[PDB]
Amino acid sequence: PKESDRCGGCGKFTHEDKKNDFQWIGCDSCQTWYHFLCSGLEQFEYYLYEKFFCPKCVPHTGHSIRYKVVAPHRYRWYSPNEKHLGIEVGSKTWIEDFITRENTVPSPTDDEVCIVEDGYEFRREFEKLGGADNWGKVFMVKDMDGLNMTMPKPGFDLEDVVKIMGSDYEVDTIDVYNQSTYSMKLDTFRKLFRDTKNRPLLYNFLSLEFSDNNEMKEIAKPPRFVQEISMVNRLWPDVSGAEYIKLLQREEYLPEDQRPKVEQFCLAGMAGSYTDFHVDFGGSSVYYHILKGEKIFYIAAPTEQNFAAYQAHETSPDTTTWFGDIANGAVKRVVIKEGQTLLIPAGWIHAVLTPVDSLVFGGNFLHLGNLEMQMRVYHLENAIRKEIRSEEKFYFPNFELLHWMYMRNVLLEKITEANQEGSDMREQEKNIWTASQIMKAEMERWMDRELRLGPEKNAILPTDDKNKIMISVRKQIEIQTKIQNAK
Amino acid sequence: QTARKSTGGK
Amino acid sequence: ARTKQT
Ligand SMILES: O=C(O)CNC(=O)C(=O)O
Ligand SMILES: [Fe+2]
Ligand SMILES: [Zn+2]
Ligand SMILES: [Zn+2]
Repeated sequence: PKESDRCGGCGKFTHEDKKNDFQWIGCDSCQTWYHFLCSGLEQFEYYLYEKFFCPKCVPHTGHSIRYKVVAPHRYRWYSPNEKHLGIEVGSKTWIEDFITRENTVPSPTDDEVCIVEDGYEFRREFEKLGGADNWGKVFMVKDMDGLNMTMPKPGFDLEDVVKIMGSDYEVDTIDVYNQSTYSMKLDTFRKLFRDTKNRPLLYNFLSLEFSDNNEMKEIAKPPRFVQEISMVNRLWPDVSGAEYIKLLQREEYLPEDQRPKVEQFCLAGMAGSYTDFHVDFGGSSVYYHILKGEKIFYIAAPTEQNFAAYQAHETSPDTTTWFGDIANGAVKRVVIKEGQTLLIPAGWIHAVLTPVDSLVFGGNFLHLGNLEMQMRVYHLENAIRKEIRSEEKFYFPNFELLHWMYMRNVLLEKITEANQEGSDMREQEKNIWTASQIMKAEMERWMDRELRLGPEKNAILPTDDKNKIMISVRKQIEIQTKIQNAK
Repeated sequence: QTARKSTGGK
Repeated sequence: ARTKQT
């Protein structure tokens, strides 16, 4: 074809394909083109450099020259055409100023957050309120003792992470001032993190999930109470031996690549980092333990008034208004220090500031006690997703499939068994019963939608299998009611 | 913009 | 930087 269009390289015309896409970058010195994945750059650098300046030139051309900071109050901090526009939440200018008025945001009430000294008190207060089934307030636990939450011994830091995970492990990382996400080698982040004096840009990753790393997955685990209620954990039990065999023998096995991986995250952020208001995907609950550093959460209860304000905030193109300034005083401030743990139920809207370099272990999960609220957040996400175009990776992996499997593999069996004896589930399983109805009703809406306009992309559950599950669900449900009407 | 927890499922 | 997509 044309030699000048050859990478690079690579020395090739069409790249094999993290994902190079179909993208090239050109050397401002030697003028030869490079596939992005062949340029030696990482995704986080793609937009940074005004001049580049490939490896075949750096020893005799110098390092790439990055754009000069022209508009520190804009995500596009490098664009002179935006100099005159408004301060964007949370650009460098925005965060800088927010840090100074920050502590004026009111503290939460006792009904919003409950602070406890240790895991034993948490347990007591958790049970007073009705436990996980009736879990509505956030808890801060100062000392983790009694939580049964496996964590690293301090002295553990970023260095240990990169050693365990791998220097070339790529993690989706937030460019804080640009308010965007890019891949970045763990070793690159560590270099940048290590340099505490020279930080032209701040970085914060939330999304290093290590549940598939045989070493890390043993070092930081969710509290026991989280493991006991996790729907994902119930469906993909990390069991062995005969238990696993029984698993396969019932059609209860689910592929590892279908497992939502969100329950074991490592988060590391630079001081000055800000993450803006959001509800965790799928309306999942969150555990959040500070190994090192400090975090300030700004939180708002999952009420309809708040949900309406949030939905509007998320669908408006406006970029200059802090959600707290329009939430009618719903935003409360809570500080979490080294060693302390936050436990957040479904639906809580929250932003977070990182006053100090930090290292956090956290995780997301779904549970039956928050089923309604999880569906409610799901409707919220879908409503927002109609207006704005986002990426599927920022939403809960395989949300619907997870429920099809939970209904099939868990609830169906429980209802069937009760039906086959006595047996009014309201006695020793009121919770299981009410969840079944709630989940069923939601899934009836999904079914009708799939019929009205067809299935989504390829896989994973054929429409026919869904209809067969629903038929079986309706049957056992109708039977159990008859038993409840009789008794 | 796009600064939010990220997976890829799967 | 100057880039392109194919
Ligand atoms: O760590 C912060 O910057 C953001 N993290 C979250 O909001 C979370 O873990 O639910
Ligand atoms: Fe969050
Ligand atoms: Zn190439
Ligand atoms: Zn060159």
